[PDB]
Amino acid sequence: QNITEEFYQSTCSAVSKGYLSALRTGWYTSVITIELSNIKENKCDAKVKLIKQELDKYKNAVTELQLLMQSFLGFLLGVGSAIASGVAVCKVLHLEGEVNKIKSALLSTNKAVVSLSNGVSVLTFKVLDLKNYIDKQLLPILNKQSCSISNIETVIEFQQKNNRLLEITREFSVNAGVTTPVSTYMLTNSELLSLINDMPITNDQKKLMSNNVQIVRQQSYSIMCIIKEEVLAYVVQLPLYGVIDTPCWKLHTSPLCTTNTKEGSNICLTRTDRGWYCDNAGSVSFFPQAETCKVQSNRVFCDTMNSLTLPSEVNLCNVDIFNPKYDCKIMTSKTDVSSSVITSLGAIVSCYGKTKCTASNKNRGIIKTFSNGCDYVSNKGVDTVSVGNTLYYVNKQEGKSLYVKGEPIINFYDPLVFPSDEFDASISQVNEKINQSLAFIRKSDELLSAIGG
Amino acid sequence: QNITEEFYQSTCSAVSKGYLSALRTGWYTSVITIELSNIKENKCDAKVKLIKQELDKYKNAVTELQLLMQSFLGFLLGVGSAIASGVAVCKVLHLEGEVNKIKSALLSTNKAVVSLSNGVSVLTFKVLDLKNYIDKQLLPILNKQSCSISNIETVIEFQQKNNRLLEITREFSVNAGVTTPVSTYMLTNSELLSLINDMPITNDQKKLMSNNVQIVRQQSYSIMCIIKEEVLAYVVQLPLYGVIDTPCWKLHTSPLCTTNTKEGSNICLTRTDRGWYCDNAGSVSFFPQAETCKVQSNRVFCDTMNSLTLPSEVNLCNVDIFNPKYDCKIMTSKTDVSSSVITSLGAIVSCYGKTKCTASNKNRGIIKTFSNGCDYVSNKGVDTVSVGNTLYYVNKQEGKSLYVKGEPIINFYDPLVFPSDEFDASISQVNEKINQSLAFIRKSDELLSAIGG
Amino acid sequence: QNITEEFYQSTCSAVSKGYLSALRTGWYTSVITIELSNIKENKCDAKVKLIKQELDKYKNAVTELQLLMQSFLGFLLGVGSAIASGVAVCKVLHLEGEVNKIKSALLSTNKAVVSLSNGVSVLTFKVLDLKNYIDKQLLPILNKQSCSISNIETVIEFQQKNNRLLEITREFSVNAGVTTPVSTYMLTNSELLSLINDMPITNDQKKLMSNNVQIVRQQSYSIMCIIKEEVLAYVVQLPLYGVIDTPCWKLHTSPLCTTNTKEGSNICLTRTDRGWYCDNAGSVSFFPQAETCKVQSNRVFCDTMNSLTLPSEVNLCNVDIFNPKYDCKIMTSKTDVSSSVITSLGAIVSCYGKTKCTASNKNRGIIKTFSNGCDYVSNKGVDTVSVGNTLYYVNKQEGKSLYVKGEPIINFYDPLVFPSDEFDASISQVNEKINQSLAFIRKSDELLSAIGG
Ligand SMILES: NC(=O)N1CCC(CC(=O)N2CCC([C@H]3c4ncc(Br)cc4CCc4cc(Cl)cc(Br)c43)CC2)CC1
Ligand SMILES: [Ca+2]
Ligand SMILES: [Ca+2]
Ligand SMILES: [Ca+2]
Repeated sequence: QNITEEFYQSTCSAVSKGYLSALRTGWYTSVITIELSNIKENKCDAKVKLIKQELDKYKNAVTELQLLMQSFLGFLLGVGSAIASGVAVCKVLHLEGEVNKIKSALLSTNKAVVSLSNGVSVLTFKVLDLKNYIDKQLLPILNKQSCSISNIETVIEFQQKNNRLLEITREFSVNAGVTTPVSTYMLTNSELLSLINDMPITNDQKKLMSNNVQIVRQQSYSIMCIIKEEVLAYVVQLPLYGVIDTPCWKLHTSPLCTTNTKEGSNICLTRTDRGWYCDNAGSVSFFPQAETCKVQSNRVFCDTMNSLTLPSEVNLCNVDIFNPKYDCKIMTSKTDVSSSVITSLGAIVSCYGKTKCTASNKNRGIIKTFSNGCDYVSNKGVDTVSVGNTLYYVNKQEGKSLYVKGEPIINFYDPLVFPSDEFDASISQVNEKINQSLAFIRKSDELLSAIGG
Repeated sequence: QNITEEFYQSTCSAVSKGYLSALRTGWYTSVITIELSNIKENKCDAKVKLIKQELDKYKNAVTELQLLMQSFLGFLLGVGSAIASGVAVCKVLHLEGEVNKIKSALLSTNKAVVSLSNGVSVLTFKVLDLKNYIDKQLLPILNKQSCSISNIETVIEFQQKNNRLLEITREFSVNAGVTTPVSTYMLTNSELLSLINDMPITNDQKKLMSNNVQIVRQQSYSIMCIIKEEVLAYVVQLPLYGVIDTPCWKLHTSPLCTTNTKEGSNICLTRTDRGWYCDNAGSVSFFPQAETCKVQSNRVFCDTMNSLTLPSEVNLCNVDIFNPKYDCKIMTSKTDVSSSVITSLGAIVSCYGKTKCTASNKNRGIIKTFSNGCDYVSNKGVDTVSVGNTLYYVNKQEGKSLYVKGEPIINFYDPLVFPSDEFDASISQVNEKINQSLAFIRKSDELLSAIGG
Repeated sequence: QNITEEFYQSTCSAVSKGYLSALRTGWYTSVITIELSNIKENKCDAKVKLIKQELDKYKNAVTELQLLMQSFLGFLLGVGSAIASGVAVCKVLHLEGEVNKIKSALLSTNKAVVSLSNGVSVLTFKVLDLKNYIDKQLLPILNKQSCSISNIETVIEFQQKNNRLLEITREFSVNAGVTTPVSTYMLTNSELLSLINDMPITNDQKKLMSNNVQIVRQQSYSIMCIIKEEVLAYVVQLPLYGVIDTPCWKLHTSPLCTTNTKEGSNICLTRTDRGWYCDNAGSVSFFPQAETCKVQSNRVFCDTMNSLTLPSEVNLCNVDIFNPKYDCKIMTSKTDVSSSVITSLGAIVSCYGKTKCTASNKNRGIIKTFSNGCDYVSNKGVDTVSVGNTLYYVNKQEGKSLYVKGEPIINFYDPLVFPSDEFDASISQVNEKINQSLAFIRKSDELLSAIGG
């Protein structure tokens, strides 16, 4: 609805605002079941041969599931165990009587909340029943007609009912029993919508999940669990969006280098704090790898596992990078290569050396030839940006962008004492190394004065 | 046809030449459409039950698509927005009358160039027509026979026509409306070949794309766009290979360490400029992550978004790393671990410490025991290389390789003043830090002479 | 069976023991074949139209396969060429007579060991025969009935036989002839089990592969090779687990920072040697990217291509990080951000600044409020850990964990002379930089004493 962008010429960075949060903060685990016929040996025509081949497909899938059952700042992030919750629920299902308990609860209803032996109550869902189809609809037909089908529709009906089980088996077979995104075979759209509708979450959360079922699938896992007592069970671990509708901003950064003609005489700094930022419980959830988040219109879906919890003062780096409340993260170097960062509403261009950097229009061609340094163009009137031999299309989302003029902060650094190979550096750390270099010169020149006598 | 390789003993690096370029420089967006029946409520036998279940599959896919519609040096690279072009074309399709315009243009032909309201002319393709099948071939059969199919072939024919739509829906459902590579369901081989044949590109480009359809699919996107007025539309964003048949070379690098017996006394340097290099418009497109490129015989498919535009003088680093025209990139360390880099025509082996490094033959077993340091073997007579507990198979592509002897450049560095923890360093930067260290010793010893009196 | 874990308070790291190895050390390449009918023009009813459409699907797949045929410490790892072995075997299949040799060997048996012209003997497997089905079962039916099918079962039987070829074609079409994991369409479970059963490996290796078919698929490749003389051939490159049942341990590391109240006054160190470690041939195979390995109960599947061969003395870093036999790897910084590392049997928590860090229970909620610094909790009584706005579920695998108390080693470092921006650093390298800083102060103060007169 209302996306805005600000470019900071002094720090070669841009911020996009107007986004609303949808953050995965927890997990909800449901048990999905399929009823299976316990068939072993058949007592058997072209139509019967097709049924027996379909029965072999069914038997091999059951067998295969049984064997399957037993047998910049991303470096600062912690390490999670993504499916620890669903795997814990699955371990409980192996305990004596747990499967029979679910089989009894789902006897006449397709959905039921079941309390496991550990006190946890889970939503259980039966999505397919091949036990009643094979045992009470297919096998009695083969007996009353003494190995004759007659109706070809019987073959097609079994093929259609069996197909889902074969696809689920195929998926778990190539993914070692763990799949993500959760496919339509694991949970159809109506089953997922039905699951969200019964989840112990708010109406705003149900509305969000129901309107973004495709993002929910991407942020979910399906874990192959157990196959016993005529039951195939798998755990679908669904996201819990505990943080919704809080403001988010995306910070885009690009190298800021001096533009002196003398080769090997330039210095660079880059803001390393690029990423997604969302307000959350009085702090800011920072997602360094913005590519991990997913954007649907003005909504940003991020996962807290890919976040750092920072004080809201981190935003002051977008107001004044030399502020005293928060030590802004930067990296230093002497690598003045040319590149561009395509933002939400425009393009940051870092043009150095002899590189040809331009911004173009589909009707008029080149409309701007960038000069050396870090500049920006909005997507209004611009369709593409070219930096050397690389052409970038800009995003065409409607918004308002503001160019905040200012002298490149790299100009206020003495190149003689610049710490030019810092990566996990900050404004204060760079200043502390500069102070050490200046103090070592101060003490040397103090001795050269004292030695003059 | 004509691949050659040179190993540089002095810099522990190798270059493979003889490759021809195929670089993705731009994008071409086409609109792919499927005609849909606007069915809602049916007026209905084993065969009719199968048709009604197939109609539910059709209705749920349409519904699901409607909900889907609204809701070393890689760190130097810029950031693009890969589908900004296709998404821009899609936004235009939402404007009033755009869909009807395409529906009219494709009324009697399966392909038509349509001019959108923004002046852009796009290739439009209708790949499937379920509107005529369901409304004029399936529904009238159910009315004239008063809910009777009789012909089982009717069920199978509908199942075959519907299958493509269900697969496209399944794909967009697990990929949030954006897929890559573009599958055969999105665009069949003949549809892709037909699209390439009508693209506004040269005959050499059509021949290249047509002979590498499998690479074109990998470098393409399918973007779910709009579903309205009996039309399902999706944008297929295809690569534009603006740079073809220019020479390419792959640079392979490996750590070069001193081989002194005293533990903790060794120093290392590694060329960090490894990657793919292609001639392009008077400059060199450098692809640091060579794994992003795809090689088909002597043709290398790279994407300019994954490139740096460098002066052609970067190649001088393969002639003389101490050249004055280009400042060659290196990293320094004191981590003399053993490893191997499998090249196009051989293997670079960095053997340090007590590690067992060998090169073997399938008929004779071990044929070479590497000594400490950085050495190389060609794939002629060699099938595998082993460095410690790691066995590597070498590529068996036919070619000619040359061993360029020379003293390891790490031997000419004073270990006492070696800057041993530089990553984004170069030959000049390492020399500048060495000069500072030597000058600090010079001034200290000048004071020790002046203090002697 | 017997997983144990030790947390080291002094180094903010934990080790998990009790795992057994299954390491991919080599490759075994088999040739998989499909017999094809050489059909071109058909001499032809609703059932016959369905057969002719199925024949077009068959013809286009054959055509598409013919066009396909011609046209922290991970940075220390070497570079392999994963499919060099399978691609070498495939190149041999293109030589004159090689395909006919396999066609003759598989004439009456579905499996046969064939000796290629280069001396290599390979297991060959024919998984499907569409040549006999189309030429001797489908085409003669169309001739004797003068373009009449009569039996709808004929259409369904052809559709079922053809489906596998279309799926294999679809897979190679979207993966440029190279797929991984190897799907059930490339090799069914019984074909893979049959292949393992005939591989030239031990009974323990066959038992391991057969019990972990899903891991074998993940560590295998299918390479589209040649289509000629009524034969479709593809190479399935299978893992060789040359190292099995040797002990493995997983090392989990997290930042260890001082906890002083003064902002910007803290220093950090982190053990960078996190990863999987397996005993192997008298050395230790180290897998820095533990995420590359796969764990099935107490078995860890790793690939030697993702390993460093280290002396077994690397384990001494878990006994005493200041030991004289092995120089332990660490990184330094002044970035005291809060994070958690979920281990096999618990959670390491690095809590700094004003961050709220807790460990919770499903029955009692919060059961521990972490203090500043690096602490640990076991999974006994703990279900989740929260560090700021990030909630982590802990693994619930049964095991015994031990807390080894000790003063944080970061406390024994003088913050004034701490080298705080080292990444590829070690205990000795950090000590050497500290010595240089202390010696520069020593010589300055020696001159200030000599200048007093
Ligand atoms: N230098 C640090 O203190 N880092 C914190 C931990 C982080 C984790 C990591 O493995 N990496 C590797 C890549 C990065 C890192 C890097 N990468 C590879 C190698 Br060999 C050495 C270096 C060391 C510092 C450097 C400096 C610059 Cl100019 C750019 C980068 Br991209 C890097 C960060 C992530 C690496 C960077
Ligand atoms: Ca682009
Ligand atoms: Ca190999
Ligand atoms: Ca979790």
